[PDB]
Amino acid sequence: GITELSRSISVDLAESKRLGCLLLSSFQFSIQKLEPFLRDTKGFSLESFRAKASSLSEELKHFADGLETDGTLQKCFEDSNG
Amino acid sequence: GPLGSSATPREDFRVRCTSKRAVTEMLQLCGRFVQKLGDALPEEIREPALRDAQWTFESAVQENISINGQAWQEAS
Repeated sequence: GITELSRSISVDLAESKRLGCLLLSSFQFSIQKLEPFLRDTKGFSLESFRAKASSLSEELKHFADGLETDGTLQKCFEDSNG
Repeated sequence: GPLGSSATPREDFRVRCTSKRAVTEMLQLCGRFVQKLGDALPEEIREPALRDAQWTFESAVQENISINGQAWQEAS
């Protein structure tokens, strides 16, 4: 069901890269479940929502690249704890 | 090299994570992009829709990772 998201991300990729991909797929997933409940009331066109949502998806992809190089994503795979 | 049996091909496609807290902090950072959707949302449904979108976003990530081979809700 919802586990299709990680099943659809190549396992030939490093696991930290797969986490970055999973972040974007989850963002797009939550977009797509919200969109059918939006209608063209004045001041809020679905066209403008898709423009804002797709613009944010590309900013998120850049943001995740930054988290991949500054070590933040890598912390999800480290343990020096009990 | 030849010693031992070989591992069977991968069957668990969830991202194999080790730190539940680090994932939570990553989700907090990415949560800012969900909030930015509120601009395009109408005031009528904005607040409940953003809570719903945030929870859907965090659920999709959490259900697609393992914490030390365990499910998210059963790990620490």
